[PDB]
Amino acid sequence: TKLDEQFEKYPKFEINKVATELNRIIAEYRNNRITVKFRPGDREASEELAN
Amino acid sequence: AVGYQLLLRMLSDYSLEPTPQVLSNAQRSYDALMTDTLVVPSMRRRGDFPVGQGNKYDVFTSDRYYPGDLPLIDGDIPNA
Repeated sequence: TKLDEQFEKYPKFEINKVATELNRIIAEYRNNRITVKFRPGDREASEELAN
Repeated sequence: AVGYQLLLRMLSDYSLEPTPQVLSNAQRSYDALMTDTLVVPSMRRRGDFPVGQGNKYDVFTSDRYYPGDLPLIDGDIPNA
């Protein structure tokens, strides 16, 4: 506001409290990573193919 | 209203004294005058007050908050 012919601004404080759960989820993922796995079939030589 | 106010402000010239009935009439007329010219400013919002997420704002329209005054920036006069 003008506030006697100036433009002093409103104070705007931040207390971030919503990132804790997101960091928890990210840590949960990075603790147990996953990767594509190929499973064999009912054949005589499918195990070598999967390997 | 105007006549009674003028009478009140001018009666002292002839050295008399107003009577309570005339005073009451003047007050009533002045009240009737003042009733017709009210203001009721109806104060606005603040300016940093967030607007709800239910109003469905957009990026290029801004209005994440109620509109307010905005600073003036000049690069020639070092006010800072």
